[PDB]
Amino acid sequence: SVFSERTEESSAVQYFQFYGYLSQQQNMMQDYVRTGTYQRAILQNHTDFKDKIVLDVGCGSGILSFFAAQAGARKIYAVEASTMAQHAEVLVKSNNLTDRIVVIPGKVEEVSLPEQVDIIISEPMGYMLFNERMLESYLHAKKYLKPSGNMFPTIGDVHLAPFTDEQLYMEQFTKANFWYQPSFHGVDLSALRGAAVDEYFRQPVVDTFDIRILMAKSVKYTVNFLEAKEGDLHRIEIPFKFHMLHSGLVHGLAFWFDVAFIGSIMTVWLSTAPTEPLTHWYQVRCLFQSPLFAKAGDTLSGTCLLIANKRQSYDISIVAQVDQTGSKSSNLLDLKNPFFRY
Amino acid sequence: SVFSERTEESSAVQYFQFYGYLSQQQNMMQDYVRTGTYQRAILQNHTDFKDKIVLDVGCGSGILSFFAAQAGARKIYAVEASTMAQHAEVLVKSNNLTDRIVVIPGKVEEVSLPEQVDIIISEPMGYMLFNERMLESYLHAKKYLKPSGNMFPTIGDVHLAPFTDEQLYMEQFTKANFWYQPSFHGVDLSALRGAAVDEYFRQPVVDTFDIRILMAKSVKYTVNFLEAKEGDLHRIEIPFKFHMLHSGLVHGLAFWFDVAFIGSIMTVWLSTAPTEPLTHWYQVRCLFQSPLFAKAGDTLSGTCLLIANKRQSYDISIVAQVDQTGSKSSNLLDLKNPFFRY
Ligand SMILES: N=C(N)NCCCCCN(CCCN)C[C@H]1O[C@@H](n2cnc3c(N)ncnc32)[C@H](O)[C@@H]1O
Ligand SMILES: N=C(N)NCCCCCN(CCCN)C[C@H]1O[C@@H](n2cnc3c(N)ncnc32)[C@H](O)[C@@H]1O
Repeated sequence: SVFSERTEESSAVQYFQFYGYLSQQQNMMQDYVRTGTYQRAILQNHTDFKDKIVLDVGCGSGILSFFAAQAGARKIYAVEASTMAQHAEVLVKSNNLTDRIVVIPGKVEEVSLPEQVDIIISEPMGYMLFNERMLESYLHAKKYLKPSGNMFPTIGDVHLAPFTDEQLYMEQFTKANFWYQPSFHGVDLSALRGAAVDEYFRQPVVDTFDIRILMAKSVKYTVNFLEAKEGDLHRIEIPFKFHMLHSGLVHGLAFWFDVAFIGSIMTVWLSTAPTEPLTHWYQVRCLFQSPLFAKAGDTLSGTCLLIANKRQSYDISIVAQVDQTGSKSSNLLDLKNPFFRY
Repeated sequence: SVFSERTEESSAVQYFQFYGYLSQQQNMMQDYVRTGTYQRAILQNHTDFKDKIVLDVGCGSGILSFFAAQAGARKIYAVEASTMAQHAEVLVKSNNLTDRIVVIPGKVEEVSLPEQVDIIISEPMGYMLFNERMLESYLHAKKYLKPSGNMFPTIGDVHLAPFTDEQLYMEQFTKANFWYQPSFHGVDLSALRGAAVDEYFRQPVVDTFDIRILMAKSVKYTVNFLEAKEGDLHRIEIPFKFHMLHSGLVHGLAFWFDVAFIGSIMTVWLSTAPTEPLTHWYQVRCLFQSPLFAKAGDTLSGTCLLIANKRQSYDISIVAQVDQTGSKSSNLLDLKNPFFRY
């Protein structure tokens, strides 16, 4: 299938084992901003669901399919590849919805549905939006979408902005500096210090922060899920030009995302911005191994390049320069091994 | 190989990726009790090393091989299957020991050594001693051991004791009772509550505790690494009869372990007992889903059965009874998915 061809079996097994736990479904359901905003998007756009056919891509416990049923959907196909599919079926029976929600075990790339659908719903967003490569399964599912069918969420906006955080930078350097020791119990570790620095600075930092660390207005990159094809997400090139509002050391770029559910009645936004209430996605920071000085009024420009790998994640390349001085930082990050600093 | 036949590829890939990070090698090296006790065991038994041939099974960064070199070993074969082997080779060159330490990339079950060795050194202990199934690779390596060669560690003792901890027990039902809601955003979750309770109680609890929670003197199960075969670890049956020193509710069994390095000059012990300073192994507790009342002077008897699985861990079965009342509890746990409560 398209899933098995893009994914190492090793990563798939670990991935679906992780989402098979009730504890993990619970952790996600308990994010009230997430769960409540999804419910509001669906119920306030009830005409997008009333008497319609729905596909729920990666239904987990089934929660979004239940929201679609509350809104009046005639039929909901709820596709789930983990062992969570069994638990979903139990809930569908106990809530007396066997006439309306049909659980289909397996990958959305591999199952068959009996008809085309009016609307696809999913929660495909990972850290930095793109982690887990679930957006590809979501877009793949458009093969089941009727012409003029909708998608919930409809669009996704990635936001980036430069930040200053000397304490964060020093924490990572202090950890890597372990490998500087010429006599760790009599052993010289120092030939590995560069490799250690590289490894620590490859880790995106998942945590929240005060907005005052941000040194310019964010730049926005938009993915339209109605129009994008799966293959568009193999290589994601995000150019940026920041106009610096404060003078200081730029220690890296901070990332967050918003999704919009563009319904017939209204548009509802789920935001993971640092100006908004906290979610279990937090925000994500990519540190530069050498920070860059910029004065207010300068321009920081470059590219964030995300390259999809077979471990259901991305190799990230970030190149940034201060245009007025030619000072450059080039960084590689490994989105599969984040540092959960919260 | 013997490794591939006993291990799902999915688990092996995750396992060796994890040990490929310098951060993880560092976390283990920074455990002073571990690193210092290994150094002391090797250096204070310098006659077991001076001019001898040594095999280091799963050398990681190479630290134990360097200790063998400090003690005078003539030749050390350092086997490592993760990408950490490359980092070890860099350290061997930078410490001018290429004439004495030979790094061999790969699994100890698949590589070739050019000669037999006098002594095998390793750190094969996981949570509850047996987690990760690395003891099997350690014993497998005895095919390279000269007759009357030594093993460092020489023996391993698993200790188990009944404990009382009402707050730990209650935390499981508090977490699972999330599912005992008739209208979580309009959805009746209650039919999954039993399954959630079962999942939480299947997790061994990795943390430490005050010794006052223990209700009887521990029972000891010993593996002699000079005599044991790999096959001995596929099924580990630990019978127990505890003579209760305190009255109360028994909520489960607590586990820890000791290893001894039995050298020609002295015996050195590395202990993870709750009476000793804390290590990164902590201790491990397996809860009973139904606790058992026992009075001081009663006998709590039964069996702990550890059954090796292909995810490099064990299925644990614990059956216990209070002999004076016939009250019974039977419990199943999955050592691959522990709860890190510290
Ligand atoms: N917090 C962080 N870090 N990230 C955010 C979590 C992102 C959503 C989690 N969950 C959403 C449940 C929403 N109700 C994804 C589910 O989608 C299933 N699934 C994944 N892929 C496929 C596929 N190709 N086919 C069929 N099912 C698939 C998984 O098994 C899993 O249950
Ligand atoms: N903290 C917690 N929780 N546990 C502690 C766990 C203790 C082990 C740490 N480390 C020892 C560090 C250096 N003394 C094990 C190494 O042995 C490698 N390795 C495993 N198996 C094999 C094999 N079959 N062949 C070849 N190499 C193998 C691993 O890649 C890993 O580097």
